[PDB]
Amino acid sequence: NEELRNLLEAQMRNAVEEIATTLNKKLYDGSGAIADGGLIGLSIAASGQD
Amino acid sequence: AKLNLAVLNNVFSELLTQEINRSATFLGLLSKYPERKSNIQWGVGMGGT
Repeated sequence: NEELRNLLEAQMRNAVEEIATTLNKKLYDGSGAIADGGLIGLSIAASGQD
Repeated sequence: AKLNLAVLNNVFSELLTQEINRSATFLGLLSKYPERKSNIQWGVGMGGT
């Protein structure tokens, strides 16, 4: 398969596109939270929270 | 008719009627491909990162 030869470039593209799809995954729920990425998010940005 | 009642002919007519359902509908659109190998073999990707 002429996509899996250059194993650095292929895994780099999976690494960036996993940063992106966990970025909006934890964007509906941030909660501050050092383990969660540092976002505050939208579960408490659209409620009666502070 | 005591004459020619034992010497008649028994011809049929040209009326064969097909009574069986011999059809290939789903086979008729699968985009048939040739293959000269023991087994088709490809790769399936999962997640993990």
